[PDB]
Amino acid sequence: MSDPVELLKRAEKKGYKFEEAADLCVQAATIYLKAADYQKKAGNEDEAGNTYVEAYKCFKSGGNSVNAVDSLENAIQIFTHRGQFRRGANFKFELGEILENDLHDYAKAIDCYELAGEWYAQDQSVALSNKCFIKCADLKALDGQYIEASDIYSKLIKSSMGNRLSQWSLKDYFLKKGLCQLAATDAVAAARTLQEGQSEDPNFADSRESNFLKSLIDAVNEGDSEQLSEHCKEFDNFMRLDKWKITILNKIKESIQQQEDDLL
Amino acid sequence: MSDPVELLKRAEKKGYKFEEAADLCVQAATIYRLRKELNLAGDSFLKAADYQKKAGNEDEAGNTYVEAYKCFKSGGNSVNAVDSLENAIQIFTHRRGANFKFELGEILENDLHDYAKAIDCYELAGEWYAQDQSVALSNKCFIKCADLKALDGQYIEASDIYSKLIKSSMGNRLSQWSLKDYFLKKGLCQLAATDAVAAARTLQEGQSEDPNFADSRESNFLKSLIDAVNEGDSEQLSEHCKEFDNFMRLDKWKITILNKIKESIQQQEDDLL
Amino acid sequence: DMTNMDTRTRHLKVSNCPNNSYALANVAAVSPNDFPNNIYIIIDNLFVFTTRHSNDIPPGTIGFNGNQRTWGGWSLNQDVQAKAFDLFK
Repeated sequence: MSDPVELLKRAEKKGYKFEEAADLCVQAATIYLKAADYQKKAGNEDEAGNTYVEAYKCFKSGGNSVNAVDSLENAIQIFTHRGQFRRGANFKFELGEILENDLHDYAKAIDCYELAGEWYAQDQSVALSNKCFIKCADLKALDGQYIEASDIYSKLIKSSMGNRLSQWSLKDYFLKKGLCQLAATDAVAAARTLQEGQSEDPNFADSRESNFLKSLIDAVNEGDSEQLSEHCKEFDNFMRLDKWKITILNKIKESIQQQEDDLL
Repeated sequence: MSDPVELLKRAEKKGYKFEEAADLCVQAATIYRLRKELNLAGDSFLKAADYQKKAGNEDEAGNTYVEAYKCFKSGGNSVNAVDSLENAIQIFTHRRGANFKFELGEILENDLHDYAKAIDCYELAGEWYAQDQSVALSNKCFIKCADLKALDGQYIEASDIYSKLIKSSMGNRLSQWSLKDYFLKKGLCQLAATDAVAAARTLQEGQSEDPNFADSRESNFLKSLIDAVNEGDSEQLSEHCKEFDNFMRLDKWKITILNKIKESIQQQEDDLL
Repeated sequence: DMTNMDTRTRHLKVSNCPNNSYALANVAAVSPNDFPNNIYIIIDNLFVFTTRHSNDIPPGTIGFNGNQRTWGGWSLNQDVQAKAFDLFK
């Protein structure tokens, strides 16, 4: 097998010339970004994007999250510039996943998820956009942006309404939205959301999630933090809570404590 | 990025010449799509598709029309989306038509509320799907067509389509429940047409042919409705409807059918005088 | 002496009490530019409180404690109407 270092040196020396250098770089790399840069210099943007996807692929595999993020960014830019917003959205969702899990850059992950959902909506792919918006709303609520998360949940509710397939999602959506509105101390908005969900979706009206949301609204109205804790334990006993709900209700309880501090 | 307006002007000036004009229009339109100006992008795909038709590349014209439909629908322009789907359907049929006809019927039913055209589209899509031996897609199209037809006052035709659905779904383990509902719906349509005897015949056929339907709650509900219409007890029909709702929630289609049936009992009461 | 005082209505924001001592005194803490010292002021024509000069509360804002808000059902940053009060009349 040829020495990859010698191939890279030959590619650099030659860097039609760009195409040959890119081919040499691809050979050396296969033996093991430069090839994609050379392809861009050659005008073959699609090949550059594919090579960037390959760079992202191996960087993610090598544990190099930063270079993987960079490769995804160049690939996304190339694809978007060529009208392939589908590819851009897929790789933006992957980039947001990388940011959220590997680098913990939650703001950039939120931006990536929002953008991916918007482009998916522009492609009429309701379910992928719905997934991206779920991720975006989850991160936004965890990030202190309760109002925006509730708005995204409203968008999810509107998009999933009338679909027999997303029922369960709706059942949760309403709840989550209300929880966010309750994290923002807007109990009236939470009550409005509960009423809208009860009147619009018969499944949600009789769902345990609706009763739990009503109980939480009542507890915040009476300012009984212990009652809220009891309701949370009762809800956990039948349907396990997730870390998102834990955080929202913890901030809500701390808001009751802040109200108690404000009470003095 | 090139100015899409200049590209469109160049395409118009050139409009091999048609192919070049279509490529220029496609470029300008992708730029528009990149700017989220979906309606202008759809218009530019439409111009490119027209030029492709003039060039003899009908398949490319159909693909471009599909893109026009996509971006018009994303842009909220239902009429231009309908037009684009129509040209694409014509191109494909002359050479997909059923898929896009089903989408067109959906657009007509939800966005434009043109229920007759939606019924026609669904019927045609189901027929072509049947010609392709795709039983399930034809069955879905026929469900939509029968639902709209029954809601449109055409109870006999809806019942006929339900009979077709029953015949196509008989013997398939995957569609059992569908059959269970089909029979019911058919009977309901026959009862909306004041044809209580036909509803009884449908119930008997369903009971004898499909063991699952015989013991199903739908069969008992249909029998109860038939008995209520036979005795002319509208209140008994209402009680049966509430009992049926209590265990299996009714849908708006059934609501309308039974409302017309109750109003028909009231009309019979008017004829009683 | 309550004989002379500006009775003009003012719209004031409900804000957190400046500290625990002011809440204990149960006296509406106001700036010198807001109202004179040691006079009775009514709020919403229902809630009467004694004013005390406080330099920590800027003019145009009224401080309340939790019990007063519970009595009036008020949230933070809510706008309330304040006027001079004369119980004797």
